Amino acid sequence: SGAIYVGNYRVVNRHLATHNDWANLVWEDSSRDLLVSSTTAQGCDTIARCDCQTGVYYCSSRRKHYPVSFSKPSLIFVEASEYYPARYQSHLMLAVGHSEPGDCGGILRCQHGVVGIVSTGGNGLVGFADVRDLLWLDE
Ligand SMILES: NC(=O)[C@H]1CCCN(C(=O)Cc2cc3c(cc2Br)OCO3)C1
Ligand SMILES: [Zn+2]
Repeated sequence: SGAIYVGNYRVVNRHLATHNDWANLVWEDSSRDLLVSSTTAQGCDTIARCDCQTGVYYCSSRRKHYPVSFSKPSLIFVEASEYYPARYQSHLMLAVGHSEPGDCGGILRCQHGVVGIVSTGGNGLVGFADVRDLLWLDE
């Protein structure tokens, strides 16, 4: 679990969005596993606007942060799960690192701010949904 709170927006994994997220929907994209909903309180986070490929993410299954080198946002095949059919997920960045079910929502940050959130995982792999292109989160 986990969310980014920026301005009057909350960014979550689309597959973990609550009834309240859908009732306050701003934007969602099943191909990116992202959903953004509106909030009344002002957020705590700031978003990176950069091309970093290294950073640090939070891994809830280890209660720890780990450094990572990750690929640029791209279209990557993701196997079927209870949440989605087998499909290509866009704007996904892969890295070598620990991940297990329950780790989605963990934040990836670089020196400039929040880069994205954990969205997928494999055997020694972790995938992050990028949010750096969503320029409207800031205004
Ligand atoms: N973005 C999606 O399509 C995700 C929907 C929820 C399911 N999903 C995953 O990847 C789950 C997952 C599977 C794992 C793992 C870590 C994670 Br996270 O390590 C070993 O096998 C895919
Ligand atoms: Zn950066």
